[PDB]
Amino acid sequence: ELRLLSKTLQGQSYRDQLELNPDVSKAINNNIMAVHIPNNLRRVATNYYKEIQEPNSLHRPCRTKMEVDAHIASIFLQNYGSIFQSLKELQKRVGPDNFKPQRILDVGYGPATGIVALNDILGPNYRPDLKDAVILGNAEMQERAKIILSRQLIMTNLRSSIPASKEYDLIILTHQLLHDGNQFPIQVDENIEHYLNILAPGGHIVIIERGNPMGFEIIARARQITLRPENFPDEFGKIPRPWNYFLKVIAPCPHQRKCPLQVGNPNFYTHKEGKDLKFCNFQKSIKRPKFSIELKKGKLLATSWDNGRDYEILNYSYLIFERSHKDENTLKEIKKLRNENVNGKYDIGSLGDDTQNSWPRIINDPVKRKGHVMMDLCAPSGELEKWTVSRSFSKQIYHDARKSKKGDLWASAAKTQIKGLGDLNVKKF
RNA sequence: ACUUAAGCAGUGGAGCAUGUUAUUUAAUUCGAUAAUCCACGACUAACCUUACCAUAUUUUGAAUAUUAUAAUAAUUAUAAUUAUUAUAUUACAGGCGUUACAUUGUUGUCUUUAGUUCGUGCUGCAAAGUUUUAGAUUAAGUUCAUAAACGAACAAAACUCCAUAUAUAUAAUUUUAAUUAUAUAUAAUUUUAUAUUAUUUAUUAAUAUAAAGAAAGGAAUUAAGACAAAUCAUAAUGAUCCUUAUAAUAUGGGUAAUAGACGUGCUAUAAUAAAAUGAUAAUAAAAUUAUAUAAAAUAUAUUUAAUUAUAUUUAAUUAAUAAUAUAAAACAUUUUAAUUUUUAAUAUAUUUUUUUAUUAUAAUAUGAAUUAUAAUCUGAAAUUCGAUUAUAUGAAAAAAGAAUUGCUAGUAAUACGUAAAUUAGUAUGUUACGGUGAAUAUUCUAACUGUUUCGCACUAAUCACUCAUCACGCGUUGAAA
Ligand code: SF4
Ligand SMILES: [Mg+2]
Ligand SMILES: [Mg+2]
Ligand SMILES: [Mg+2]
Ligand SMILES: [Mg+2]
Ligand SMILES: [Mg+2]
Repeated sequence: ELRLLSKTLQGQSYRDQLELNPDVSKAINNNIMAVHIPNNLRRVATNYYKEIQEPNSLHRPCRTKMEVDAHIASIFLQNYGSIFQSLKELQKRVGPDNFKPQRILDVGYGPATGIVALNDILGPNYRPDLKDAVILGNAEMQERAKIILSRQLIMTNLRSSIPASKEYDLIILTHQLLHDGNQFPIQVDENIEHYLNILAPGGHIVIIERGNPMGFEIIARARQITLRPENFPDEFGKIPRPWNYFLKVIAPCPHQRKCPLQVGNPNFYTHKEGKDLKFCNFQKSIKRPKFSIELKKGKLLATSWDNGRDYEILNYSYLIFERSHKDENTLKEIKKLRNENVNGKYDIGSLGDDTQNSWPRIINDPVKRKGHVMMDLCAPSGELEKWTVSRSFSKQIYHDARKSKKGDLWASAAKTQIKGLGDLNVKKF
């Protein structure tokens, strides 16, 4: 008789396992890999994996046509999955009705990977005005991107550079905010300034990258640069911030204060004292297509470099920012909401606005034992909390808790609400 | 130089068993997630185990101590004291709560372990160095050589213990396997004599030949780094959290649900291979039996008996004594679809279990999953959810391939079996034990390690330092209508 709350379902993130469009996977396997003997493709894929294995390493533009083949065979799946989950995250937390973008930009090394994901998410009936997609690594990536996009129903405009005469209300960035290990502080600033100028009012910008500690640091720095939390102390809740310009965070951060998990230098994770550090990443599962299963085979990709699965667990970190509309109404609303609204010090245990924009963030796998579930949350109070929900406290609320996973916004109250210790090894750096 | 390349032996498309994953579930107890690949402990999950779900149900509970009332004793003298035993008594006990809660202990994985300190001696003004040598030899630290170096301690080696061959002792050869058993002891790292080729040229290695030999294998045994851990079920202590609940008991359920996905094994796909039979009993080893084992016999399947499975009944043995238990492959005969390569009627023969002549004459008699009936074993209980027997069933499985396992050896393989642990009951799993017993040679590739050469503005040591840029101030000097 006991069932999940509608509030919990609203807070729940998308759960079902991912999968490529059958037409897209069939086309990829039939064309992009059939004409090439598998061994050389596996060799180049092994090279790319080995050169990204280094700690705090980066993705790299496809120099050569063989590298283009390898990237579509190996790395396109996880980019597509990350885009799928982040885009559905945006779609749910802005509401299905309000998410109807018409001017679209995708920026990424691979094919128009956000464009195919957008087509899949908004169905085959969505036909917006502009579907620009700039491709960087190689010119031949455009050809195979056209091969992918032909099977999905072209109007999409495959370019090699950003048009510099138009704004955009949907923008997707895939591994775009940092290209060199050096200049990590504000080269992200440079990139985000370049992409932020072409984002229309009411538009969406969706950033996604690797989800390793270097990744999480890039996300944290980008958020800090955009928001300037230090410029707005004691301002709890989500209000758009100046940066006639205003922007707000949607996900995965349920506040706009300093990130509790941020330590400035990624190299701290490599030391013998930063091995206990924790970074904000998110996990998803995606079914392995045939060409993937046919690829990871042999001593190159199937052995231990010193049972399998039909799916891959991809890690990723991401951000989403919404633009405020340009109008005297919106401007005055922002100014007054900052002026006379004393939202108060959101105390440990506070849910903030008790809506989607401010519900806590599950950032770790909850520990579910008989009669109690423990959750590690990033709360709208700007802090890192540990919330324990017991059956004695409430049966319905415990029932909701035991079905909660990492990456859900858990929307209700708990019995115990203490300061979580995940940031213990942060101040000492 | 791991690992690769080669050679050999395989396994490898199906069914089932057993795991993990996904999904579902009231629960399907617990395990991984920084992009090759990896959530994967089972010496037995029906109940218990059990940790999960549902419903009831217990509240100082498992212990230590305190302070009190009741009985029991012992003493003194009913009372005093001691103890014991209950009932309360509150600190609390308890916790398969937490590693995003840490540190030791350890548990493993990888690298280096002829090398690290110490003491002297010597060289340099000194920081330092300890030199030839960055040597030779071997399959490898297994062995030498040299030189301002030489020592001791650990480590390694030797040594030790197995196995093997012998000697002594022991056994009144009925506990008999004296072909054995277990104590002590010896032996080998084999020793030699020549020939040839190399050699630092003999007082040396490669071989080969001859001689004495039973002599041919094996394990263990140390530290230093570095990574990984919470079924870290390889623990302790501490931190924090629950204290009508995250502690505790009972009933039932679940851990066995299936669209799927991948590992591990068992059974198969027929003739260099399966089936039946083979009583004066072809031939073992290592084990186990007081919380047992179960012999022979009788009876029913069932049928003259045999075999196989239960039932009745306990003979010996608690053991070098009796039982588990007549080891099986091996070997002999017979049969075996595809196969008109066969069987049958007539004749026929110096092939007679046989030959000739004329007519007739894609899944089988492989496979045993699945399904049905009726019985049986354990246990109190076999529905979810065990094993066994008989009578019906009779699926997929044929061709070629990705892929991968192991590699001189009593090893692989074996339609060869035997035994033990866990068990009241269930092994296609694990660990032991013996029987038969092969093949093949290694161009190649190599991370990585060890020495080295050169450079060095770095020294908390390239995630280094220096240089230049951008803003903010404070100064200084030089020209000046
Ligand atoms: S959710 Fe919290 S921990 Fe994660 S990036 Fe945002 S602020 Fe940081
Ligand atoms: Mg029970
Ligand atoms: Mg049970
Ligand atoms: Mg305690
Ligand atoms: Mg418990
Ligand atoms: Mg048969």
